[PDB]
Amino acid sequence: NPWGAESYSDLIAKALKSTFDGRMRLNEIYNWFASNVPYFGNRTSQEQSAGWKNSIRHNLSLHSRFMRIQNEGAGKSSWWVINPDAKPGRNPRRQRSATLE
Repeated sequence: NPWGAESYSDLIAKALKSTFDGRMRLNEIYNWFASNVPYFGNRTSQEQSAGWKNSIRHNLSLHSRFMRIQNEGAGKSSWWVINPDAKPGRNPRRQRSATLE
């Protein structure tokens, strides 16, 4: 990992944690890293950041635990949140995964 031994999801969640109860903008997430991680503060330009953005985006598109929140608006203005049913602290009242036997 470019920042250290922390995992993407470790730091992604920390970023998201700054406004976790609502939404965090995908660009804010990048800004979080750039601000809190010195290495990323060195990578804020388009080509400087694109690769590590691709890394975050790669994981965002692999883990279904990350999900996009619907907002009616086109363009790059997208924002996403971590799936409440895939994060600890609060388990769903109704068991979606109840194991039907």
